[PDB]
Amino acid sequence: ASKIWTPDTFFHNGKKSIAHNMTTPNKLLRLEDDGTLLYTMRLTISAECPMQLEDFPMDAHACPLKFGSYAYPNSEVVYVWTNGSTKSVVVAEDGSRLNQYHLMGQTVGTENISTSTGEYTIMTAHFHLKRKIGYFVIQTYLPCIMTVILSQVSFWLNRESVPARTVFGVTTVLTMTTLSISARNSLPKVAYATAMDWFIAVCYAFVFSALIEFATVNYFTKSQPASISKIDKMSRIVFPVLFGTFNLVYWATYLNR
Amino acid sequence: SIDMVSEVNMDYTLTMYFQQYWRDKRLAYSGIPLNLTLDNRVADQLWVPDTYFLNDKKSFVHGVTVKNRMIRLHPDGTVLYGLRITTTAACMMDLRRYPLDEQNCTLEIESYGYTTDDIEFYWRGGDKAVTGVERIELPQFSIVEHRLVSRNVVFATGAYPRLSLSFRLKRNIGYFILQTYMPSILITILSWVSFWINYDASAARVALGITTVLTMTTINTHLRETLPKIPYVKAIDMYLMGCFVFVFLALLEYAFVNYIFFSQ
Amino acid sequence: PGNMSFVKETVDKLLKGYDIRLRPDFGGPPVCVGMNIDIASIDMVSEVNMDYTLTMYFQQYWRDKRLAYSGIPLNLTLDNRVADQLWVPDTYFLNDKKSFVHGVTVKNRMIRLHPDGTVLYGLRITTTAACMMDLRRYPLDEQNCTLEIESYGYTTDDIEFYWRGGDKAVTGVERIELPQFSIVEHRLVSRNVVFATGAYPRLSLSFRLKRNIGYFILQTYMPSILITILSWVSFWINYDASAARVA
Amino acid sequence: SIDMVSEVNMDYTLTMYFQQYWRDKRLAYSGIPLNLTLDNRVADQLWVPDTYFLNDKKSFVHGVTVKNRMIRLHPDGTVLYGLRITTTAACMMDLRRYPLDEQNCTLEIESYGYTTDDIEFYWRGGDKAVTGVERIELPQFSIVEHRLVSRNVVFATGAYPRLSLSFRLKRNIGYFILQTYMPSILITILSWVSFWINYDASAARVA
Amino acid sequence: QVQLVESGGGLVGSLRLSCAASGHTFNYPIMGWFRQAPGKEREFVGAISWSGGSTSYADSVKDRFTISRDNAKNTVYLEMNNLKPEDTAVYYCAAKGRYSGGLYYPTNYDYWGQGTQVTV
Amino acid sequence: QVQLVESGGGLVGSLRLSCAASGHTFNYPIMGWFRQAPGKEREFVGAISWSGGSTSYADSVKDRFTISRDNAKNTVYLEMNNLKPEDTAVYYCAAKGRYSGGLYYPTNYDYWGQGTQVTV
Amino acid sequence: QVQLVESGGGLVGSLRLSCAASGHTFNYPIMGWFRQAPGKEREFVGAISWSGGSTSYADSVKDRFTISRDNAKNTVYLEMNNLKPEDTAVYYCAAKGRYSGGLYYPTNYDYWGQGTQVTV
Ligand SMILES: *[C@@H]1O[C@H](CO)[C@@H](O[C@@H]2O[C@H](CO)[C@@H](O[C@@H]3O[C@H](CO[C@H]4O[C@H](CO)[C@@H](O)[C@H](O[C@H]5O[C@H](CO)[C@@H](O)[C@H](O)[C@@H]5O)[C@@H]4O)[C@@H](O)[C@H](O[C@H]4O[C@H](CO)[C@@H](O)[C@H](O)[C@@H]4O)[C@@H]3O)[C@H](O)[C@H]2NC(C)=O)[C@H](O)[C@H]1NC(C)=O
Ligand SMILES: *[C@@H]1O[C@H](CO)[C@@H](O[C@@H]2O[C@H](CO)[C@@H](O[C@@H]3O[C@H](CO[C@H]4O[C@H](CO)[C@@H](O)[C@H](O[C@H]5O[C@H](CO)[C@@H](O)[C@H](O)[C@@H]5O)[C@@H]4O)[C@@H](O)[C@H](O[C@H]4O[C@H](CO)[C@@H](O)[C@H](O)[C@@H]4O)[C@@H]3O)[C@H](O)[C@H]2NC(C)=O)[C@H](O)[C@H]1NC(C)=O
Ligand SMILES: *[C@@H]1O[C@H](CO)[C@@H](O[C@@H]2O[C@H](CO)[C@@H](O[C@@H]3O[C@H](CO)[C@@H](O)[C@H](O)[C@@H]3O)[C@H](O)[C@H]2NC(C)=O)[C@H](O)[C@H]1NC(C)=O
Ligand SMILES: *[C@@H]1O[C@H](CO)[C@@H](O[C@@H]2O[C@H](CO)[C@@H](O[C@@H]3O[C@H](CO)[C@@H](O)[C@H](O)[C@@H]3O)[C@H](O)[C@H]2NC(C)=O)[C@H](O)[C@H]1NC(C)=O
Ligand SMILES: *[C@@H]1O[C@H](CO)[C@@H](O[C@@H]2O[C@H](CO)[C@@H](O[C@@H]3O[C@H](CO)[C@@H](O)[C@H](O)[C@@H]3O)[C@H](O)[C@H]2NC(C)=O)[C@H](O)[C@H]1NC(C)=O
Ligand SMILES: *[C@@H]1O[C@H](CO)[C@@H](O[C@@H]2O[C@H](CO)[C@@H](O)[C@H](O)[C@H]2NC(C)=O)[C@H](O)[C@H]1NC(C)=O
Repeated sequence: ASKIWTPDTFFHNGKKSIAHNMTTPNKLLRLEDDGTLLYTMRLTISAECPMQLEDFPMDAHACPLKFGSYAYPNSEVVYVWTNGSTKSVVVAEDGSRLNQYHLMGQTVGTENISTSTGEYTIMTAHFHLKRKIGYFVIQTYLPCIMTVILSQVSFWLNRESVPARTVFGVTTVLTMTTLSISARNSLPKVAYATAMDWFIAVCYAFVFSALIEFATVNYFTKSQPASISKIDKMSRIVFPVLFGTFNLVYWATYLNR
Repeated sequence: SIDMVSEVNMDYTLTMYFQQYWRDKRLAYSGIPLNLTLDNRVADQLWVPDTYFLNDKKSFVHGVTVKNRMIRLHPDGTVLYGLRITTTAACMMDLRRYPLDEQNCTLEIESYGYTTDDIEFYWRGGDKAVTGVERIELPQFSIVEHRLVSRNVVFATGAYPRLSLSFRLKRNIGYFILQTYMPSILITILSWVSFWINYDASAARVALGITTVLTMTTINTHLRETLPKIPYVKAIDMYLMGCFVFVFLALLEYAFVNYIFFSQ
Repeated sequence: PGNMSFVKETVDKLLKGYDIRLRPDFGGPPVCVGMNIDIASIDMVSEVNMDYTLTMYFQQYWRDKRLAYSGIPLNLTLDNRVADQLWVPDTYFLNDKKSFVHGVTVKNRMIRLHPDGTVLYGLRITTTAACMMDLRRYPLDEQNCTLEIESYGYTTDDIEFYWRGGDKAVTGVERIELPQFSIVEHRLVSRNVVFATGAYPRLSLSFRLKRNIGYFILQTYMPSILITILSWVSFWINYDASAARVA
Repeated sequence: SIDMVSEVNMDYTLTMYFQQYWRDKRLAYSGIPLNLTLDNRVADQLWVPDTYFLNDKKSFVHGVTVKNRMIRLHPDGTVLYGLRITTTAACMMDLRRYPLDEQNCTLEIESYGYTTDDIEFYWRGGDKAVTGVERIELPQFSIVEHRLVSRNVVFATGAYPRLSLSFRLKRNIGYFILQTYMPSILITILSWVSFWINYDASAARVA
Repeated sequence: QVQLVESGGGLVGSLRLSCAASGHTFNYPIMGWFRQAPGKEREFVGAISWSGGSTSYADSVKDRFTISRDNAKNTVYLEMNNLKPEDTAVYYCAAKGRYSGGLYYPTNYDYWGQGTQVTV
Repeated sequence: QVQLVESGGGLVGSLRLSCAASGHTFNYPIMGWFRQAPGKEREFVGAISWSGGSTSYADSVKDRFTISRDNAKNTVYLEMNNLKPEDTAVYYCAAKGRYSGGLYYPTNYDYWGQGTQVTV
Repeated sequence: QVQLVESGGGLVGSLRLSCAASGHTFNYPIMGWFRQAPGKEREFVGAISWSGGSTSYADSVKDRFTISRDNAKNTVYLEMNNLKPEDTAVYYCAAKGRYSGGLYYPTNYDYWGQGTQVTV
């Protein structure tokens, strides 16, 4: 292959790649009677994939793979899918090496582009991905829901048990703070709030409102002694109901989005 | 040796002496009774098989002093070609049983350029073709068995010979007993101290129960950073969620008794 | 029909007798190397490492009389191995920390000749470059740091650099996107620098970065404020409950 | 630049332009008054000294767009050879006075193959021979002083020429005040609040 | 940009000069002092670095002069001793960029002061 | 060093041989059994690895004999199931270094037991 | 500079030599002992590592002399035990840098002691 001419195909998205080189280069070269060449190689490609994270744990993406000639322009070298578009990119049935993503499929096409060194023809393949929500349910959502419910149980303790109510509120607020801190490790430093950020913020609001409820009842039991117990009796049902409706809206939203 | 096995990477690192053996009628020589052994640099002057590892992620031939290769010729022209290789190979793992799991990691050997019409692979000595399995010393796993296979694999460009080397790895549970399960049990037992504290010491009851719940949540969240974020419940996840249910009901219990005592 | 042999012998005639060692017009006036950069993307920008990683198409133009040809009207593109058979400038990035030319299938080089002897030489490069940051105002800061392009061996009397196309010489920078930062402005500068070994040409490419404040609001200020407000709840808890007030 | 000094690995990372001068009468030429600045690829066709760094943990010569080397031949046969090198070098540190310590890192330069009977090293320009010490941007340290050494060091295989460059570092105490001592002092101060809470509040004073 | 304002010139012995700086000084970490005697080319005198404190001098003024800085006031001070007539000249204060070349060559300095005179 | 002592010898059927090891066995992860008789070279029989449990057997005893271990007692056992007349030999217990060569070669074993004669 | 001093020399048998060090000895981790009889070259004797404790000897004194140290006192001691008439010489206590070459060559040692005498 070093003696023959071969196309200079390169991948536009490639951040870092390996042409496997173990036990002789992993390259295949066959030459037909009529001069047709067939030339094949094994590659590992780390490809730059842009993607939007507004729906972080419930998102779907299409990572591109773009490749074409590096030096030879549109008027010299052109690429064509060998067996037609649909039949030209084949995925191994056992090739799903994905942990948290499910590859929904792929679509392939072609483009012309214009560059400072002339026109070029690009082959394109987009792999459609949909994230599997199961991990984040047990890692973030159940902890948040359990914390929100764990704050509301303090409404069944008698109003005069100040230290107990105080420690419930404080500890649950700390739980939410640490959950918020840890959730940020799962993503790059995106400069906008994701869906899981909305959920964490709303659960935090419920937790902090549970603390504020105790603060209010403790204030009024001293300031104006009583009927103030109806605050407990109301919150004791209102908070569960409002959190439930919050969930019925949130999940109804992002499972249909 | 098998150097390390990683769930987060879904791979393992294997170091091996890899050898190949074939006739080349062009290299037959006469008048010399010896098996000629030559400097390894002859390897760049001879034809050698295009053998490669299909599931290899990253590998290299060792190169200290001089590249670790060997060629030994014999009068009839048979060539013995050997390499020392370190390879990091993919091994997708089913962790639903983790850490009580066992895994079938394999190395897939194949000829890249030549089809079955040009190359044939076979294990020299059959089942005795692979040795050194006795000197693998993984902390996490004990090798229950290893198995050798031979096949033809078909692609759009032709049918190619394959050889496969497999290991059955079964994990050692003692580490997890000492580090994870026993602390979870102890924290769960710590919850039951609540029922011995008098029911009017509300601050102590609440502090102990909420501390138990918080510690259990931290135990839950710490572990999953050490292993891939795979989207299903593992054995240890079910265990820890059950323990969470117990310690949570062990605080809903205090809520019940306090409500019955002070209010109803 | 006969063009193949004609162009083969043309190229052989060009290379036969060609000396790699000598720059164009050696001993004569300096060679003018015009440069273009097409920014592919800017990878992570790191405060902790005080650097940023950049990926780009990097192109250089110069004229070498030794490579002029007349029989073929084409702008002649040649296999990239020719670059090892030609003189090419020793441009290097003075502030880089770790960098490499891409080799996904073949090393990403480009050689295109023209009848008048002008050579177009292109590379695709990923480079990690030092980028010092004034953190006195972080996270409300804006940072300026550059890519420094210089010739390693030849002084200004042997090579001259210039931005080919003036302020239009760089592209892509107007389109890249970063999580933390947004490109406010980019400037192209050319000058020379003096050492004891002589005066050397330089081109400098600069980016000015404005930080996106949202992420730091989410990370830092929200929990700090809300822990602070949490403490004020003490002022409403009855002042006979020492346990709660202290806890 | 010195990119970083690390105690966890007892090393520092250094980048430099390394220059070498020697006379090779075989390369003397006449008829050209100019200095022949040849393409760096000539260096592979000439004899060059085997200089190496004793205490480097690893090093590499920058290579993008060309291997970063310089060759310049003077008519009398003098060769100027230089290349840009990034080295990670070992530096044992005495941490017994950690926040207020003063470390002494060095770079030791020696010929790998030729002994004193074949090669001699010297600093071209004496104490002027090293520059760029003014542009070290270390946050943790500051260059108090540097000075240069030359000596012959003897092994069983013979006596070898050696040069060494040394840096005396003084640590910037500012970071450790904010992130170890202010927390320590404040927590110690906060502990005395227990003496102001009333004695009967067992829960508060213990917590 | 960056602006330099000089002070301390005039007839002298020992003396001190001052050079305050304003603007985007973070991009110009080194400040250098130069001088130009009448009818002669500009000469290097010394330099100092922001936040580094390291200094270097022309061989003719080593141990005769000294240089120091105040990084909060954003000013640099140059001190002189054993003054004699060959040192008379209009002294300058200038700033160097982070990645510009060697110190001793004024071509590398982008911003310059007023050029205070000194006499004896 | 490592000391080996064996038991279970004498005239024979079915039988069990045992080997007790003491000392720095961690340097010697693999224990092997060898046998010899007059007029013949020393034969490899089988091997066991401390803490791994893996075994391999010579085809002459494959599916007849088995080797096992007790890591806490530091003992290695060879189950002489279904003996045959040709098995008459002195059986030696030996230790193999971690980086010695192949199993099947006695020269790779450093410390050797006293050996038990068996008669059949 | 690191400083060295010596004591204990004289006509002895068995005997003790004492050597004391001060300064930034962390730079010079290895100490050494040397000697020369009148009219002869300076012979190597032994060496000791600060905080490591490793030692090496010249075979002419192996198993007769031993070198020891005290980190707190910053002293190194050499046991002139089992003395022989061939040992009469002035003994020098010396220090060696981290990256200097072989231990057996005096040229690699920078700071030197007084050269106390021993006689028999
Ligand atoms: C890890 O996991 C991998 C993957 O699961 C395991 O690998 C498998 O190992 C088994 C052995 O345990 C392999 O089976 C053997 O394969 C060969 C080759 O068979 C192929 O080639 C034949 C020749 O062309 C062909 O006829 C075969 O097809 C016929 O037979 C199969 C039988 O399954 C049948 O399904 C077909 O319809 C055809 O009739 C096939 O293409 C073969 O030599 C072996 O045959 C032995 O066993 C059979 C049992 O019925 C017996 O009939 C024979 O007489 C003979 O004794 C045997 O089938 C299998 O190929 C491997 N699979 C893959 C994908 O690699 C591995 O074992 C695991 N390791 C560990 C340690 O757990
Ligand atoms: C990020 O940060 C970097 C570093 O701070 C910024 O880089 C700076 O960019 C500015 C432009 O925005 C540069 O200044 C320009 O430089 C050139 C070159 O000047 C040099 O070369 C000339 C010959 O080619 C020479 O004439 C110059 O000497 C004259 O000018 C100097 C400086 O004023 C003066 O002291 C002399 O006496 C001379 O008068 C000098 O050697 C220059 O062309 C630019 O315009 C000036 O000069 C021309 C004449 O040359 C004149 O017509 C114009 O009116 C104008 O006076 C201009 O000065 C600066 O050098 C860069 N700094 C460094 C260290 O390289 C970068 O801008 C920042 N980027 C962002 C995006 O924020
Ligand atoms: C992949 O494997 C190859 C082969 O083992 C590695 O070695 C490289 O092989 C080529 C020849 O195929 C060497 O070419 C050199 O070329 C010139 C003539 O052009 C000549 O001077 C030399 O004798 C030599 O043949 C090349 O030097 C060699 N490279 C190295 C670093 O040893 C190759 O490096 C492996 N990796 C990759 C990514 O290719
Ligand atoms: C050159 O190498 C070859 C091997 O490539 C050597 O030939 C081999 O020699 C051994 C003996 O040394 C033979 O082993 C015997 O084989 C049979 C089973 O086939 C068995 O009855 C015996 O127990 C014994 O093991 C072996 O068969 C023979 N051939 C092969 C393919 O291994 C040869 O001796 C070497 N020559 C020199 C001069 O070194
Ligand atoms: C081979 O490459 C050269 C590179 O210079 C090509 O030269 C091209 O020549 C044309 C005609 O002069 C230039 O057109 C420009 O167009 C605008 C008006 O549209 C005007 O502003 C300019 O005055 C100029 O004429 C063009 O810039 C120039 N370069 C390119 C990249 O097209 C030449 O055409 C090429 N030849 C072949 C056969 O491919
Ligand atoms: C990419 O560019 C090529 C340039 O050849 C285009 O091919 C031409 O397509 C038109 C119709 O759009 C035909 O009339 C021409 O005959 C084609 N030329 C050749 C040489 O084949 C091609 O259509 C472009 N493709 C896209 C997607 O823009």
